[PDB]
Amino acid sequence: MSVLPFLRIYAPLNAVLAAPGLLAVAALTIPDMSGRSRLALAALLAVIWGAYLLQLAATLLKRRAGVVRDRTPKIAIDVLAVLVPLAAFLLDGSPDWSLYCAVWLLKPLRDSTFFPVLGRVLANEARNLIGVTTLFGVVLFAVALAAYVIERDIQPEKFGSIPQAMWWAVVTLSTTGYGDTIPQSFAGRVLAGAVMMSGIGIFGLWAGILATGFYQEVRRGDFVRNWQLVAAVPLFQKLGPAVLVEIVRALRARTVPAGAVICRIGEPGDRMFFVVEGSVSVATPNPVELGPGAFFGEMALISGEPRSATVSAATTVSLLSLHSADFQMLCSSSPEIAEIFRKTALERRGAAASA
Amino acid sequence: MSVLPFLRIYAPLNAVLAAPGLLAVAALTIPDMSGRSRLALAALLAVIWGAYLLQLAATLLKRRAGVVRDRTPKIAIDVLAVLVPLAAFLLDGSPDWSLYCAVWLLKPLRDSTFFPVLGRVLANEARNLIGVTTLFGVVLFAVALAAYVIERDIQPEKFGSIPQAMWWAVVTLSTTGYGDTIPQSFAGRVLAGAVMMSGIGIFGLWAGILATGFYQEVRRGDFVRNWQLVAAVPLFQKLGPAVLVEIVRALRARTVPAGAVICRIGEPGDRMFFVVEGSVSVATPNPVELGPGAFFGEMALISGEPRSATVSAATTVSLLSLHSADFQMLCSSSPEIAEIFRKTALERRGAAASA
Amino acid sequence: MSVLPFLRIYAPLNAVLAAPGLLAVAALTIPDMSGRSRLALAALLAVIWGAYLLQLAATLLKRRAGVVRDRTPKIAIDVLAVLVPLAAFLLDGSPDWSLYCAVWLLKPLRDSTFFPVLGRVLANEARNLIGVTTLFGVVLFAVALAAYVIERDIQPEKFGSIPQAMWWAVVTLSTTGYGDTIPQSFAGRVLAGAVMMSGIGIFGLWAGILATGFYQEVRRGDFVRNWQLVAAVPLFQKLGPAVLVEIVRALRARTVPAGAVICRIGEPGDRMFFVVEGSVSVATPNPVELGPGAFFGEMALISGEPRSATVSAATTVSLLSLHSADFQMLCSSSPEIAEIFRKTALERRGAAASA
Amino acid sequence: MSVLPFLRIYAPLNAVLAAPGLLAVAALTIPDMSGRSRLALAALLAVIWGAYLLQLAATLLKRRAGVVRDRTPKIAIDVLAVLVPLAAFLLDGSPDWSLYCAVWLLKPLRDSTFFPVLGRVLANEARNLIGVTTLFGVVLFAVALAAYVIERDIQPEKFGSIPQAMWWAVVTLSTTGYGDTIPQSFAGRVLAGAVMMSGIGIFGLWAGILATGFYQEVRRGDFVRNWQLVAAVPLFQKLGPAVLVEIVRALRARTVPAGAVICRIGEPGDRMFFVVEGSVSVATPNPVELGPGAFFGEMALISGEPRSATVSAATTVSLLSLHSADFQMLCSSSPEIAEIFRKTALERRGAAASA
Ligand SMILES: [K+]
Ligand SMILES: [K+]
Repeated sequence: MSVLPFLRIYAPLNAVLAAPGLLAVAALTIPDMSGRSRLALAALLAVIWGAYLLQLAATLLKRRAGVVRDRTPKIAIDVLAVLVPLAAFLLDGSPDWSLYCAVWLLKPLRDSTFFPVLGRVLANEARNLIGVTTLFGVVLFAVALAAYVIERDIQPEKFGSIPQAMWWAVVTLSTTGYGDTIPQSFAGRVLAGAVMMSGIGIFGLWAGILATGFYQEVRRGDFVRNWQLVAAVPLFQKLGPAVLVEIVRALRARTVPAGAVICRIGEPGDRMFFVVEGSVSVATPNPVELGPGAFFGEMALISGEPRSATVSAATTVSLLSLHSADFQMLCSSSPEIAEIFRKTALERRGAAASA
Repeated sequence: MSVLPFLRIYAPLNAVLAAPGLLAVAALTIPDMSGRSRLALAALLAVIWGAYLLQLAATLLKRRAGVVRDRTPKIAIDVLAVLVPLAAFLLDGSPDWSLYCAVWLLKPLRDSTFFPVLGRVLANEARNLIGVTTLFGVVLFAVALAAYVIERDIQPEKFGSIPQAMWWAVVTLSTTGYGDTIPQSFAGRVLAGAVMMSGIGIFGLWAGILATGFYQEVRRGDFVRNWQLVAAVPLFQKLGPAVLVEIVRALRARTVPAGAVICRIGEPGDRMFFVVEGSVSVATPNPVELGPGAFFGEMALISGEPRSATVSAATTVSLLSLHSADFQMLCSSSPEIAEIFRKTALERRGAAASA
Repeated sequence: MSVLPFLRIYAPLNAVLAAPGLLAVAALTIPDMSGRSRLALAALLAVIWGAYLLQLAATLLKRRAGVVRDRTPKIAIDVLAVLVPLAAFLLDGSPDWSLYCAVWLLKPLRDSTFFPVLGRVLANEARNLIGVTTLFGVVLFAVALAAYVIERDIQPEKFGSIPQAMWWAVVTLSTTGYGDTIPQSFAGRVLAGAVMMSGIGIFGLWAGILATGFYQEVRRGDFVRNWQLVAAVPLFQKLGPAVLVEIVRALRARTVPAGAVICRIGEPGDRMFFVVEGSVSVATPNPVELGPGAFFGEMALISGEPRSATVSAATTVSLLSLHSADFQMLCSSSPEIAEIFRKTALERRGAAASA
Repeated sequence: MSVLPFLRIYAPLNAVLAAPGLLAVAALTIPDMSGRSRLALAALLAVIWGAYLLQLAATLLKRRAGVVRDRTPKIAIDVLAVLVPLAAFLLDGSPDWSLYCAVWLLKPLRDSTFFPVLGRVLANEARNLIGVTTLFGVVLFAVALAAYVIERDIQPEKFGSIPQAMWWAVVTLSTTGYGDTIPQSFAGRVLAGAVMMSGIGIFGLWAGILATGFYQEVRRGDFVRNWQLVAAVPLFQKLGPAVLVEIVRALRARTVPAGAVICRIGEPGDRMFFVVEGSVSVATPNPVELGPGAFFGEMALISGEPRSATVSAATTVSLLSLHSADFQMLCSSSPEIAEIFRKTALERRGAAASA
């Protein structure tokens, strides 16, 4: 609710082309298809093949910033990105070579920031997952077995064995209800009362495990990335030790691209920003283009008024952002700093129009 | 648990008539229907057409408070509210013109406060959504493909292709279990063990993303709306800087209409209110009708007793509300303020009966 | 994890008999049933009828504590508890009179504490529910309509109309997958990708609304009930103002019945209790039976050792309970109090064996 | 995200063999099976039978640490682990004796730490569960009955009775959608709009109850286990009373085995550890092998740089772990301690290479 995410977060074309490329598959997977578009898209693999391959050697030029780096992750796919299709071309003479389009599926995951964020936490809490995962199977066969006791007589063809019922168990447990094979008697139908009760409580916990400390990491992502952009601010030599931890939870940093809008004039003022790198377009008679290490919004927040200028992204600005309460928190936190922002709330009244 | 929401929050008839109006459709959508009610409700569109159209020009009289405003949202539908039916009337000579009742569906969303509250946060966290949304498709085709490996032999008609299985994937993943086409062999049935495990963990996170910071905004909605109604209180010149942030999290403001009940006598006392605008009906021999900027409940909360008066909404009062703990928090926070509320806990003992 | 809930929380037989009573119904609901047990359980209604009716007049003796009370809730069912069966007996001459066993279903809800706890919060946040509830219908017909566009041609019998598709919508949206009627074409199957994505995000929020502030009330239930049992403690004249709010979040009060066990000797010490009313059985050579207003566990918690005595519930004791951390929090909070609990950690070493 | 869990948390073979053992069952459960593997795995039961039985007497040698212990839980299964198969061998002459493989299912739960963690909390909050559990049945039959009103006429074979509809209720309520028997008329289809609305709100709460305070226990598990490993640190005589509670929430302790990696050189520095028992392999020219009661990472965290040494687990080290923010919190908390870690950030610059 408090950030301007822009400049094509889904940026690199190395990520983009997996999407159209994998859609190239399915037309091959269909009988009664004409040969025209059949191979027309077979070329398109050669495009992305050639394309990453065009990118590839530029990547293998790893003399860029070659001091200390760990690029086994980023490189691990680029290698097989072009090898597996190639060997797939020959040894699999039949068209099924295309079935090695399971390969590009990591290329999104190659430069997927937020995916290492995933795997980071699983190596702290999977202790729980396993204890639940076993317990999932505990309750699985504890319950899956109870049906073999019964309907083997009159449902051999469906419940004539154990894993036939283990199948129904997870489908009965995992919120699903396929609806191919269901009991007929009373007592087996009694038991389902506890099952959904169970699995919705189990995944009541288990899926809860994920977002539980995941959110900590994501709420932590807003700090580890953002104890940076702190000393750049010429004002933050005086902030107390315990002051920052209180604040940086809410502060997020994102970038705007050149030419974009930042805050349009007249809209209801509801946030202020901290600039640390780039330049803006403060729409005034004398445009007050503040460069790295600035801020704006106090004019509207102390007043509770609409915007005083159509600030637009003159350049690619690495931004921060902030709403009132947390700035009211700051204004409440120290009278030492509200002095200058009071002055700034008067300086920028004349300095917006003047130089 | 701590608020009196009244005075028709679902107030404007501009919102109301979409509901009965869209129910006008379906009778047209049915064969063997008599022409009587067929067109009788076709009039009802002309009503709401004429009705908003009656409202319309009053809205187009936007000389009301015409200083600085941003009404592209509110106006954007009112325009098409009457145009699309009109052009639909002619060019679509067949009755299908009624199928442009997809149009009024924004009219609720026109004056839907709490909907801009929705779209506000999606422009901060959709960074996550996309990284998950891709990852959803990662795990989709990563898994959806695994079945084409197998049942193409004996299920051409069901699993003779890829998207036929991508269909089963999300239905298998998204908690659903339609139950049209399911495997027959072992290994494909092995794989589903990880799928519900996955999708319930995925949406274990993904849907968790929404309420996660949504609640922050909603918990923030109780402040941005409510740093107002603060200076109006003649007592709050002394409240410390850090004091307010602690408090306003719990305080919500709502309005009661005239004639309604506020707190009935004899009921178990469990909350106190802050009045800031309007008037009440304090049921005493001399009704102590306190106007803008007052409060009541301390008589019962310090004592832990039932109500001392049937306070009823004499007028449309913009209210606040508060339970003990957070007032006990206040009584615990400063002895300076408990002095006067101690006195008030004696003044209103005589002043309730007297003038 | 920190409480001894005992003494039959599901206590009153006024609640108990709805369960066996409503099971009396179904045998009537079955053809080819013998008349023996048919009416044998028809008597059992007359039992519970007579039983509550036996209880009834004792309840109508409301001269007990008749000072100021609000018993429209508790009485509202007792009235109809016996009237509706009675009038049902005559005017419904056929056996269907039994179908007015929808009546007792409130009798559990009569003395269901934790149910007013439910309805309390819905009158603060249903503002959200409605805005979502409309939005549910927004997304309902926004999406439900999209299918009538398509399969009316080849699925008249299933998708020949709108509400026929509104049916499929919520079943498609609400996590269900019945599996009676599903599309055949591509584009309609494209759309479901957003639906489960939607409804799991919608109820990603909407059901989240409930537990969100519900938990606040339940976490608040541990205070409003428990600012009581505070002044009874002869030690708590010195606790700071801000000290209590920190503590009472964790403290829960429950009751143990006479004869029960409280803490068995030798088990790993992990909690301490505060007694405020009743008496115990501290298993020592001289049983140190401490009455109202006492505590125990510090002997094991400061030491981190097993139990020093088999404390058993000599009487019906209204208890409290506490784990270390929050007592370590207290020991960390003030050196003034750890003095006496240090002494108590030596007094009860000799005083447990001696008198 | 902040811990190195290693050394085979799923360690004891007493837990391991339930998994392969119970898979021994199903081949017996299948007709047209050859006798070869039929009994070949019947031996494998005799293995695990003999195996635990081999383990058994060693366990019955409970003279190890025989001072004060509570091993009714751990022993309770070991007894029946070998008895039930044995009596099952004889009295059940037919092969169905194998159906007493419901017995080993507790052996995982025998030494399942994190399972007593489960049952601990259910004895504090099941107050809620019951009030909801009744309420589940309230809403069950309140709604399940509504259908018998209607389709008994034209669906005797499906809705000719009450529990036939109670079946459809939970399946309709519990997110499932089996899809065997569904209404045909309008009004019964109207009602489902509230059902999924209900059950997703009900389990919106009910399953929420579990993770709610479960997480408290699990978040508490990181303290009760970890007020230990505190006094061992020779530096923590000066930490303030309120300081520790702030910290130990994040700190988790786990063990690494000998030979493993701890932090590899060159990787991005993102955490620091506290050693309290064992020894390491700090990869330097003079390996600075610090034994019980040490730490490392400050060199990278104050600098924000990659790793300064390939620390590898020389021995089985009981570890702690910590990220910056919470150490920045510590560096922010007291200047008294940053002095020595400043010095340590210079001592280990020379002392890493030197001795
Ligand atoms: K389902
Ligand atoms: K189904």
